[PDB]
Amino acid sequence: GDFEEIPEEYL
Amino acid sequence: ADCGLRPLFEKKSLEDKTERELLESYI
Amino acid sequence: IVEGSDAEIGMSPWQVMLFRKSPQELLCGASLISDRWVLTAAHCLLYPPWDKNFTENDLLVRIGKHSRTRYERNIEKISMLEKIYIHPRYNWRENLDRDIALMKLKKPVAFSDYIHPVCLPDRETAASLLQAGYKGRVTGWGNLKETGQPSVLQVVNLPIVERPVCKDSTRIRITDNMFCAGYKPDEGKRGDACEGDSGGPFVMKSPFNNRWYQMGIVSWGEGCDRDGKYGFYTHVFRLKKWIQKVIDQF
Ligand SMILES: CCCN(C[C@@H]1CCOC1)C(=O)c1cc(OC)c2oc(NCc3cccc(Cl)c3)nc2c1
Ligand SMILES: *[C@H]1O[C@H](CO)[C@@H](O)[C@H](O)[C@H]1NC(C)=O
Repeated sequence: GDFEEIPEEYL
Repeated sequence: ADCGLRPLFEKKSLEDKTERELLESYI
Repeated sequence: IVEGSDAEIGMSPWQVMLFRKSPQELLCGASLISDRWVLTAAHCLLYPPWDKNFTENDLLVRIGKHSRTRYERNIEKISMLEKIYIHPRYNWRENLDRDIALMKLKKPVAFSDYIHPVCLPDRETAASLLQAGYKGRVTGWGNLKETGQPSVLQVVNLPIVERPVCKDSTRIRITDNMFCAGYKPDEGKRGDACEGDSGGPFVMKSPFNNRWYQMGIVSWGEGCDRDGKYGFYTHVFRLKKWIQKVIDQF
């Protein structure tokens, strides 16, 4: 979708 | 203690563009 | 938010985005009430008619944001949830009575220029501010129209409406735990929350102590920004005994 990836330390 | 005082507004005594609209409604 | 305007930078530093994982999307708004607690609408997390039932690990809280879709490096803070608490008397079957939930964060968030908690009203705050005609402010990244999506956080100021007019605008049973807000058809001015804004804050700035208080939580509306309809908001003060009880216990 429209969302910029977040640093995957949050994931 | 500091709740509801915005760093970029109340804390520096700056007002945002529409807060006066709310104040004017508070009779 | 329908018929609002772009927020200024730092205008709503208690604004929280609830962000879903897989699939990456806006879940709801929310608000920061301390370094460890976030407030939202229960139906954001649990709503059986729409098969919504999010657990702690399904979502993230994003605090200090302005742009909807960007990862706002060095500005936003992303937090994981430790525990969700839904009001035990949340009425999802009928009318979204007590539409309120708390979320405790795994780790306290650092305050900054962009991240700062909102106050919760006490009984005197409610009695003085929660009056027909008095305006509060609603913010969120929800849809711009009922039937697209904003680039940045949107803001609208809306007047509280008399309880009989609220009641006469809907076939839903409205309780003392709800209030409604928005302009009447002949007031000319427009504005409402919309899909994606639920859970966000309805705030007022007390003219007595010049602080912002979260008086309501964005709950529900019959569509968005329709003539003769209003938005319904959880009455935060009426639910404050529950809020305190939860924070004090956990
Ligand atoms: C209580 C069931 C309400 N309902 C049924 C009645 C019967 C006829 O239609 C209304 C809904 O369809 C419904 C349910 C919701 O959550 C379960 C909603 O959430 C929102 N949020 C977006 C919004 C938009 C305008 C203002 C605010 Cl304050 C918030 N709108 C929702 C609408
Ligand atoms: C998920 O958990 C909640 C707990 O309140 C329950 O109400 C809901 O129906 C559950 N959903 C499913 C699909 O099992």
